Amino acid sequence: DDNHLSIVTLEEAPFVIVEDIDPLTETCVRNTVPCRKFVKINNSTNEGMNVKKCCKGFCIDILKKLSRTVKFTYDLYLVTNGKHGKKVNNVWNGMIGEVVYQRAVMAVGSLTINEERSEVVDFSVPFVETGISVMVSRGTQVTGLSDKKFQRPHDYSPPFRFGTVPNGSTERNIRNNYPYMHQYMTRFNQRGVEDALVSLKTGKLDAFIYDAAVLNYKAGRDEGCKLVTIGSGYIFATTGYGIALQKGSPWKRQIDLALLQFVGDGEMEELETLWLTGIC
Amino acid sequence: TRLKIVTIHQEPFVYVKPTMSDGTCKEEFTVNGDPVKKVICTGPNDTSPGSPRHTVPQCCYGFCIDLLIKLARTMNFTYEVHLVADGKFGTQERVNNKKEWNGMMGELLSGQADMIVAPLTINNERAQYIEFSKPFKYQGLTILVKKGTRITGINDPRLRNPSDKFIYATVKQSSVDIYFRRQVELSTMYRHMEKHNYESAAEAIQAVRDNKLHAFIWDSAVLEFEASQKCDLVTTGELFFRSGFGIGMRKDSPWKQNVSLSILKSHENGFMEDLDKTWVRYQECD
Ligand SMILES: O=C(NNC(=O)c1ccc(CNS(=O)(=O)c2ccc(F)c(Cl)c2)cc1)c1ccccc1
Ligand SMILES: N[C@@H](CCC(=O)O)C(=O)O
Repeated sequence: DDNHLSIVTLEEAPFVIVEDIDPLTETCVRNTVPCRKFVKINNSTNEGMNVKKCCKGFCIDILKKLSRTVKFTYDLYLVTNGKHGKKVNNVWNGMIGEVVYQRAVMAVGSLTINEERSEVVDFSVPFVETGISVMVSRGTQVTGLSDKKFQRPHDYSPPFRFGTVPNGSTERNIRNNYPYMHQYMTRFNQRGVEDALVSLKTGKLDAFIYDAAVLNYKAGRDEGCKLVTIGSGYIFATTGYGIALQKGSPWKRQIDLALLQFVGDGEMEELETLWLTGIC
Repeated sequence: TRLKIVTIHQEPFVYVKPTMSDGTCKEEFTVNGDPVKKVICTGPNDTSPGSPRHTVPQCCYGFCIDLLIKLARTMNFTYEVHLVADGKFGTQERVNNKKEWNGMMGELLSGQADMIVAPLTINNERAQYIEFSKPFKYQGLTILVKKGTRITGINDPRLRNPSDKFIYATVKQSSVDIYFRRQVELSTMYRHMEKHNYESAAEAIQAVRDNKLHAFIWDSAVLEFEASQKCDLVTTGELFFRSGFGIGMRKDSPWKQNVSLSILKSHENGFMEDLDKTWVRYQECD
């Protein structure tokens, strides 16, 4: 009961991957764990039902190790109110919101540590290196976010077309550091990573700006290997994915020491090769 | 109260120079034209192991000093900087049944220091005893060799299956030392390095130039700076294990949350990258 925790997550491969629980069988296969997802009956009601699904991935594997080592059980569910977390009219949604408003004891996934989030929740040590990278077609010459094609887009004819996925930690950072770039970008907003990668390969987009760890994963599995990160590898606003906890959580230092232990004894690097080995 | 800051000599994060005749720091400038922010730091001059350690005022500057200055102005505190007395980062050792910390770790716990500002690696062992900030630098481990030396990296048979023919080493009582001592599959390498470990990074680096050491395993943030600065040295194999540097504090510290928030802010608003551009590397090689 005290060691049975409400935990929230969000789908973003290869860190969190959601699979339909198959019928007839009722169970979740060997390497996956149960996760539930609140699905609405209709749009003229508040009525809904929790659909049982199955979750796997890097962060889920991390969650299992923590569950063993720190000794707790959990009820994992998928966020439905927004995604990773955005402050809207001074109110947090997404995974950050679920923790802030105490519907979840912790949040696990591709959750980026930044300053404004650290004000309303406690973060574990970073367990996945990330930040802001730029994905382009191979050969494209851009220094990075600080390149003047991004900073002052209309100084070029035709203007460089680049965009991000809104409402995440990447957009928050650009809005604060590069006001002109940001208000220029908005017209090239993408609904998600998949859309953006399609826009790149068909020439409708020149660059895609996003989370480094996800972009690096997608570069290594691109067909033709002509979609690369601009570094290639270097990162702006270096930070990490972290486990989000309620402010002053009693689980914090145990989770921290556990994650650091995983790093030191080789378990972390093996999860990397298991989930994030590419071809390119 | 005034924060006792302990640091350690480690270029390009901490440079350590003699004061001038009058006891002041020479006014110098950076590569980009900016003035170098220097502070007075007391510390021993004689570095011999097992020798008396008389402290003299000296001049410190660099990446970590600029960070300290920023942190001091941001959170409104005053500081006294001194160099760690035994010149070590810090490990935990049996004495003997009892165990103790040495290096900067020891000084932070004994109360000789209130804060560690240094390229100090975050790991499980240290985190049990002290509080780390969020990392102010993401890096890893790599290998420094002399140019012309050819090894694949950490899995090279001359490392995994060692002899006196090819000597490699790290720094005594460091996080890299802890790293190879803990993991049992690295045991063969640990027993080789244990015969050859150097007292400081500078000495090990000089030893590689002097063909007295064939491979030096250490922080890549440091080794890559040296290889860019000294063209007779190169790094090979690149990062084989990621690690980060954090600010060290006792678990009691009232500054720890606001220090970490300040770190996060500096990553996000480009201040850390300005420091990297200023201090970490900007030169060559071919
Ligand atoms: O960063 C990844 N794994 N994490 C580590 O190897 C790791 C995690 C924690 C620590 C503990 N020290 S830390 O907080 O200062 C740190 C340093 C470097 C890092 F990259 C991270 Cl995430 C954390 C060290 C290495 C990673 C995994 C898969 C794909 C891309 C990156
Ligand atoms: N990882 C990001 C989402 C993707 C992005 O904004 O780059 C976050 O936690 O908000």
